Amino acid sequence: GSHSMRYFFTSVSRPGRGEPRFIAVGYVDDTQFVRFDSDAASQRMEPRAPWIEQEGPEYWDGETRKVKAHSQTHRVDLGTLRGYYNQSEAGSHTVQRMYGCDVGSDWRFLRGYHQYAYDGKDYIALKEDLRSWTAADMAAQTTKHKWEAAHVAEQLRAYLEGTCVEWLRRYLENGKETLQRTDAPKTHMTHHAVSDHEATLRCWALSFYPAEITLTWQRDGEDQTQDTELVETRPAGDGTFQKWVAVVVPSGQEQRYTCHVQHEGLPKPLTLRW
Amino acid sequence: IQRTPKIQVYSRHPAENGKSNFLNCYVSGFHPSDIEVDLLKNGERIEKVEHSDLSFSKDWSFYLLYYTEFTPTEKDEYACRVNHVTLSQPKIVKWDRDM
Amino acid sequence: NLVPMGATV
Repeated sequence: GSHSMRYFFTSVSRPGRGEPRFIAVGYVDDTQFVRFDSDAASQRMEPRAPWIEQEGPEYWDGETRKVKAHSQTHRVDLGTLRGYYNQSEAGSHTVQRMYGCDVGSDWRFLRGYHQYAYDGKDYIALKEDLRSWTAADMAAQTTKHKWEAAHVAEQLRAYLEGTCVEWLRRYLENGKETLQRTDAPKTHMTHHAVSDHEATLRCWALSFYPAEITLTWQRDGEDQTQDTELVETRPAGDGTFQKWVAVVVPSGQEQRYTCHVQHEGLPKPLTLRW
Repeated sequence: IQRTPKIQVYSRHPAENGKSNFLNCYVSGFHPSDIEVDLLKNGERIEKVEHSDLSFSKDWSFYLLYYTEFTPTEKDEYACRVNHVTLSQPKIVKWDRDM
Repeated sequence: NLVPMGATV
């Protein structure tokens, strides 16, 4: 732990003809395990991790049924939202939804979440206690009233606290060889001279999993954030992640600077010097 | 809302001349989702390029990884070219291996 | 394992 299961759904309307383009992806932690793409020929939920291929045809039948139903919910939503916001049929609009559950190291439920956006802006989301809704504007307040009367939060809370967690546990066990393995960052430092008086030190972390990591610089043992650049953590494409952090230093003073790396896969925090 | 993509171009594994590898263009932070991404070898479009399934961050911004198998050589230059509604002109980011 | 949605906005 900790661990999580999350599903992400995107529907984009197609003015002029036919249904929205719908893409659904499921993750356990930072590992995608299933996907559905309305533009794909199979029209089935497809495996994306070898451990989910253990599941039988009944699982796949069921997930395909549910995800296609999800797609129709978004299709109807796009039309409704166009009405709420008094928009024309001319433009493409998007709905996004994400939900999922987090468990701690003991694999017990920690938190659940369910959030919805229209055209990239908050629309409605379950509150932290999974018992009520946060509606961003009057259109979403109309939806909140509807979902209150239909007891949607109660259904979702039951799922998030029960089924979501139970299935996360199942996946963690079935996929133990990779899901429960941590890959510590492989680190090194590079050096470049911009001019006679200024150098850049870059501290690299490669090949790590999960994606959560902290990379920081110190100067003479004290936190250094000025004259640093930290790139967004990025996927390697083989399941692992990469990140780097750089600092600009006076040439000849490189020895004052140290990079510090924290990650789940490192029992002791790590230090690099030039 | 319209949010401009961030772009990083980099290799899957440590880049060594003569060794099979993957060139990545990771585009993130953008909205809406429609985006054009090309990987270029010596300024020319690479044909065999695959990409991840569209997903998004907590702030609702989209991200995608585009990737292609390549074998780095000493003279070949690589880049990613991205167009999006938020960009008046395509944005090109060169692969810098010495980073 | 997906939740049944079905509640439209």
